[PDB]
Amino acid sequence: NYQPTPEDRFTFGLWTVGWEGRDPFGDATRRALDPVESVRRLAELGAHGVTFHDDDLIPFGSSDSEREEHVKRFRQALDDTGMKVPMATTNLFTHPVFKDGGFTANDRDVRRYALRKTIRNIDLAVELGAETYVAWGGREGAESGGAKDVRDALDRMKEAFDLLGEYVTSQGYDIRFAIEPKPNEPRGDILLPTVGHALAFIERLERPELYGVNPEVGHEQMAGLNFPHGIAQALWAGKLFHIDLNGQNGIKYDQDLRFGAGDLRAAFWLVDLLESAGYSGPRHFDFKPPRTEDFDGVWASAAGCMRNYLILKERAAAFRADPEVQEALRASRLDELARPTAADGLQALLDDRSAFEEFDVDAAAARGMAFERLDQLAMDHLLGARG
Amino acid sequence: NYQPTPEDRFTFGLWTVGWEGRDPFGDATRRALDPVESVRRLAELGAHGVTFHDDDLIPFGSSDSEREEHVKRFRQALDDTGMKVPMATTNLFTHPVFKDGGFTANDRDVRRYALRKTIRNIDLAVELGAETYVAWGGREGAESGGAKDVRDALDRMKEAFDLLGEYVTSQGYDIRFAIEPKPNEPRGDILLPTVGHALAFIERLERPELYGVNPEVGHEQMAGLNFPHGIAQALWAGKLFHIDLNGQNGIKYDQDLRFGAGDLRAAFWLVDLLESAGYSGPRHFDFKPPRTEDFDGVWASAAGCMRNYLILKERAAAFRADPEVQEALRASRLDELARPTAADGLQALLDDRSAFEEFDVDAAAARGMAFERLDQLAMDHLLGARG
Amino acid sequence: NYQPTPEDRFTFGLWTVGWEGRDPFGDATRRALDPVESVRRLAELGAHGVTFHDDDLIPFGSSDSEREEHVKRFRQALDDTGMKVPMATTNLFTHPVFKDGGFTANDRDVRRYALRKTIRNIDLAVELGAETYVAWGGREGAESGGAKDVRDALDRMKEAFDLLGEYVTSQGYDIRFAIEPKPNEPRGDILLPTVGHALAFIERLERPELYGVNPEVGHEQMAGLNFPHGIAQALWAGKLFHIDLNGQNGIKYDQDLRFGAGDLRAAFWLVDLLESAGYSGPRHFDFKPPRTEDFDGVWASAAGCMRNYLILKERAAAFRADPEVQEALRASRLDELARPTAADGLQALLDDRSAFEEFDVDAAAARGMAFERLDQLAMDHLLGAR
Amino acid sequence: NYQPTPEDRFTFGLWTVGWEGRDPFGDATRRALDPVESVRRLAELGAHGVTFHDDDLIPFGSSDSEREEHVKRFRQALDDTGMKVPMATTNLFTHPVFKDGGFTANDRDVRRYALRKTIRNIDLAVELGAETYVAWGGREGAESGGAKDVRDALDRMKEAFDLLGEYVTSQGYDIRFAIEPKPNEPRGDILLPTVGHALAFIERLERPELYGVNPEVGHEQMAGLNFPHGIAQALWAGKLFHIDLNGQNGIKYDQDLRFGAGDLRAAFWLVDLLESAGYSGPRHFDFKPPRTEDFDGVWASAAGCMRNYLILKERAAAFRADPEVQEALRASRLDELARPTAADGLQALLDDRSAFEEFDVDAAAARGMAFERLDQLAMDHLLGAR
Ligand SMILES: C[C@H](O)C[C@](C)(O)CO
Ligand SMILES: C[C@H](O)C[C@](C)(O)CO
Ligand SMILES: C[C@H](O)C[C@](C)(O)CO
Ligand SMILES: C[C@H](O)C[C@](C)(O)CO
Ligand SMILES: [Mg+2]
Ligand SMILES: [Mg+2]
Ligand SMILES: [Mg+2]
Ligand SMILES: [Mg+2]
Ligand SMILES: [Mn+2]
Ligand SMILES: [Mn+2]
Ligand SMILES: [Mn+2]
Ligand SMILES: [Mn+2]
Repeated sequence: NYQPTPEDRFTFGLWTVGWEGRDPFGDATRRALDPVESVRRLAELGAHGVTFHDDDLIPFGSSDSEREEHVKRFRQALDDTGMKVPMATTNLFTHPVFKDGGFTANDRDVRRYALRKTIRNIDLAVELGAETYVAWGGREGAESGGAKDVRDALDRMKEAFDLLGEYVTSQGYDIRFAIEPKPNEPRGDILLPTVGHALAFIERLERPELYGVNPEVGHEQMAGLNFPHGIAQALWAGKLFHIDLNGQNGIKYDQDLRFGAGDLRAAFWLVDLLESAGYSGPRHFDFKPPRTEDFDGVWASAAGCMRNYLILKERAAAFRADPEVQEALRASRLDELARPTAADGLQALLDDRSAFEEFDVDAAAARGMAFERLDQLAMDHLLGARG
Repeated sequence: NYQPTPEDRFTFGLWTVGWEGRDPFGDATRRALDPVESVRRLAELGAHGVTFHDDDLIPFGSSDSEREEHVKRFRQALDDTGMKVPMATTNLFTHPVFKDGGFTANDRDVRRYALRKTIRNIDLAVELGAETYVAWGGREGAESGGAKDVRDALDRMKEAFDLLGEYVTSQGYDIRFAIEPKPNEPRGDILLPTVGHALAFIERLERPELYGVNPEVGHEQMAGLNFPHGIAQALWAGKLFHIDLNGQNGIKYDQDLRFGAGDLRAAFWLVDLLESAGYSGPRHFDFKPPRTEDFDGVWASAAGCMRNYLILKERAAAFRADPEVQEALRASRLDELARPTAADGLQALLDDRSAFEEFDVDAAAARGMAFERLDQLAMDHLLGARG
Repeated sequence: NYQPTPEDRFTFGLWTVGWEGRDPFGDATRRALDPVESVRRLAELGAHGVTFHDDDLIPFGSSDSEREEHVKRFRQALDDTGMKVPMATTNLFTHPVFKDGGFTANDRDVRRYALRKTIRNIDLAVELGAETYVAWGGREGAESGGAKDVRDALDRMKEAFDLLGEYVTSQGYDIRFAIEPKPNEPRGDILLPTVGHALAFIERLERPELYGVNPEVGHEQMAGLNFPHGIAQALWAGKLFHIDLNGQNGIKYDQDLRFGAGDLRAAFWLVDLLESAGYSGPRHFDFKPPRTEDFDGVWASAAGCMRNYLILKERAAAFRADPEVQEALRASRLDELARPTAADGLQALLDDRSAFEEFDVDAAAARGMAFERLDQLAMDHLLGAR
Repeated sequence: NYQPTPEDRFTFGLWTVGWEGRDPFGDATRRALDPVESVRRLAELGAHGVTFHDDDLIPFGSSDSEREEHVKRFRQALDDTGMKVPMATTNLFTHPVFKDGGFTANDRDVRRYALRKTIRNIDLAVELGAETYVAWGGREGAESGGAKDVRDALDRMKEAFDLLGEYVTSQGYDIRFAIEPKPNEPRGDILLPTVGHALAFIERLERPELYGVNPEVGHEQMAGLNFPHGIAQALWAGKLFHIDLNGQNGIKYDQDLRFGAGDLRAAFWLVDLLESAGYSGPRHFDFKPPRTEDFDGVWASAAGCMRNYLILKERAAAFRADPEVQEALRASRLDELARPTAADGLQALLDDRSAFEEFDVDAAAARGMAFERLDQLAMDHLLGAR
């Protein structure tokens, strides 16, 4: 079964199911979708809401009159279907003015325009009920070493995020920001390329509590990193404000496959961690239905995102509730991992002969970890051989 | 010429030139070196000092009597040659007791022993004059998802670093810690896999000012990331306490080539940034002379590390001092990148019609960045076609 | 129940369950195993046989008398258990003499010794019944550009494989060779780094029919490549002589995880292709039980390799037999892919206005491929969610 | 001064300096260039010639009258400047009809159209004097495992290349084909992903001598492979028909940086190998001036490609001519690598006690290779630091 409903909090970008299929080497294979169509179709499939870039909802350069009608129609569709808009973002990467960045463009006039375009869309985002405002600095970075002084560009990035935090708190809005890391593409190398670099950058903003991360499965996998481990560090920091779900087959161009495709075992341990941690934000998909597909295949792929989340939710829950797994976690000492190392304190540790002078290093080294039996019980659960 | 002298602050790990050549698939190809030999040979080549793991200087399991003689001989060599010991570290990865980690081992008795082994070596490090104490958590991580709860392991890592900061401040030592990230190898995935993840982890320690990073060229390149950009963010954070220099050819096993080998253009922009920022710490090489070499080739490779740093220092300096490069940096707007975006403040930006309502996005987009001519002047300087 | 039996032809290298857990950053975590114990324990788990490098079965530098004892004990355990030895290989990578290669070492004396050590073990391999003799040139390659002139090295490599073909045919043996590609590690770059470059090199040997490939999951994945695609080109060339199963998580050091770990979807498409094509060789695991494990963990990981192959075999067979999948395969034109483009010939195609002058490119471009529905049926089958 | 002249045989694709800067995340940043302007500007920089896909020179869907005008203007600019057209290719990847491939599309009608569109441009390529016709199967492959049965697809791919060989021989043309490998992008996995798998596939064509490879720096590097090693195996097979020069920084999207950017040491070892082996084909750049640039930046990046090749040519020739390097090459036994292992034959090697029974493995293992000194001489030559 695995039938989604709005309570599962699945959301999708308008640009996701609306991707026309223009790639590096090829023209569009589908016509543009009206956002009304996307909202209604996604609600029929069991989604909870949608998200948008400014330019997905209001064509760039629209008159105020055109802007009003575009927003009216979108809000009309949301109201007719019950869909929500939990997150919004700004396109600071499609227009050629952003070819060397928005907030870190070397041209100061471009950096000022990037912030004005962002602030205008924050007002709309709050009007539509969004709780999170994402920034993906896809054009911040370089192809060559002389072109961007990174410490200057970090100073300009912090300037822009601190001005946006001044604007949201000056207006009394509750919305918070989430930076979405990516390590490369479309620039040779992008600034804040991973969850760890964005977590560290936030600690240098004037009010760090206003900013978190929106990690994307494929973008951490573009650097060969373990996405569940990155999401564990973002949870430990208290900064998982939103998350973007898709698939990726290793280290290559950003594929944005539907969720569950790409690294299926990493998607299992991701859903295991989100549900064990009680993550209560949107389960947001940032995926591209491949350009081989027509519109029926667009909707099939969006459906598959949700389906695979629900299947993996079932299996991770069954693994953690299985008493033989809980016995194997004890044999692997996962319960000792969760106990403090030295709640007795420093002096007690220094005085504890069991910790050094009388520690039998050979007996401790002979103890197996029993990790392989634990992981085969995990595999059995993912494949439904256990329940 | 490019002849190093002690004032260039080049240092080497005892384990570097002392690597016997045992790899995943092969036996040692060289005999072990006595540390005395390594100190004297490196001083003949122009080094400033050496660094050590506890177990490189004192064989594991040594009696106190053996320990005293090993340290006496080492200090004797340092005193005879003028070499210094700026950094030390603990081996928490070779002995089988550390097969599931030191500070984050699931066995709590192992975590306590890891801290006792570390503290004993901090005392020796300070006796020998070290200013930085590095921790490379090579065994912290996992090969499978059930084996390590990452938020529990981060809690145990923070516990251990905060106990070590209690010990150093309780003893009145000036030494500071530097975490050396690596994304994988020998574990499937290692915790704090990049400079950004370690920078973010330090902000959650009780006294973040006691801890920085020791980034290694090849380990950021193992994740496909831009090492100069990572070092720029560590400088911007005020956390470049030490740095490890080597070469790596892309995304593969840790090669530890001599510095300048692997990605030569990244080593040029690395030395450009270290010298432009005024980095005043050790230029430390963590490299393995390939196992094809005999001892003559060990010393040739160590010499090459220093030589290549000095050549690239020359070329980066010449690039930045060349007036045609300085004119090209202006044509590329590197000087506008260094000016605040909106020192006038938020309200002035919102009221500035030149930033949105009257911004000519098409004229700004038509302006070329002139990056390719700048980067070809950089290439000409690296290859000595310009001066 | 997914219980393996010898009929499933699962085999293991002595070096896999016998890995003592020494890595470049750490000492052994397990004692060495007697090959007789490995043979008995693997037979109890359902395996079909074992494979070996010469130096796994006979310690390097053994006397002839010691050699005969080691072999006699091993053959007695094979006989007692019914286990077979389908494949053998030479260790041309542990001993420091091979630090710059065996067959491509720059020292000519070392190239000659590498061939002598291999021919000695081919004799033993045939005495133990092996059908395939693998070569893994893990020390063939370089860390630096001037160290190895690759055209010269490939001449040397072809000379070595041609001599070995001369030896096996001179002796009347039926054994055939299989080259196992790896892109890097332990050398910076290894020669013949993928199944493609090994297949291309075999076509330049004097008798290409004596040589195939032994592709390993993890090694193609270390170059980011699609392992099922490379095994499809090996099968298409008629060169899949043997296969080496394990798991790897992307582009990094060679992990040698148990089969089914690492890229689980690629493991499912590999088993689908092996059973659809009727591959009849050994299903050989080249894996390392992680060094975190004790001996009970070693046998659990070995059991896991076989269990995972049998689960994935069930799931791929259910996918291909499901009528709704067969309908989706037609909807995606997988049956048109299998029809010749132009059996009518060149002139007929040139004269066919339907292929150019009157071809409606827009109508054909509007046709969806329906690959996502197909793939979600495959995911539902893999996860038992139909 | 490193000033290129037409004698250096540097060529550029019309699509390289003419790239308008549209990427998957962004709109064009430059206007389209008239191919006549490109030919005149490249000749002013010292280039030898240009190359083209059919749809670069003639807009897709042009009338015969428009086609003849586009070609006539182009030929007049070639004539005025002295520029040549050594190579041409077909675009079987932009138009949405090719979304699942050209020669391996699951739709048979699309496979037939792909061959018609290619044969039409082979005619034009020969009229413009091309010697090599490249195929880049950038849409041949898949995102998912059930979408493409790779054995079937390779049968289709062989059928297409055999028909094209039939056409060129039927017409008496001297033009030869070169397959350009790429591992991924725009498809999840592309068939024939490296020089190895393209060389292996050509051996299964009906007349392998008509086909070689056109390896591209960046594409092998997208699989982490050593580009000079792959070009050495292409030369060893006698199949380096053409080469495509650019730069790439590791395993990521295809960057197509100017030549000399990306992996500069591998660029030096590539130029060393091309000039040592006497490669005599075009030195063709397949690069994109980054979209940050205006038209002056486009011509600076094109000039840079040629400048970098000429600097690296100087440096590699100085390395190989330096007596101290030649001495270091001997110290590392590069001259023994070039001597046959066993010209004496199999029986002589079996009877040679120096190769086994009396070989002193420890003495030989103690011999350093001296590769680091060698490599530091190469670095000092590359950087002009001797
Ligand atoms: C929100 C962000 O802009 C969405 C993109 C474009 O898909 C980047 O992942
Ligand atoms: C200091 C650290 O332990 C040194 C290693 C082992 O080379 C890791 O890079
Ligand atoms: C047969 C080959 O030697 C086995 C290894 C050592 O595992 C490499 O794959
Ligand atoms: C000839 C080939 O089509 C050129 C491309 C498009 O740049 C791919 O490398
Ligand atoms: Mg995203
Ligand atoms: Mg290091
Ligand atoms: Mg193997
Ligand atoms: Mg190309
Ligand atoms: Mn993405
Ligand atoms: Mn390293
Ligand atoms: Mn392997
Ligand atoms: Mn390319």
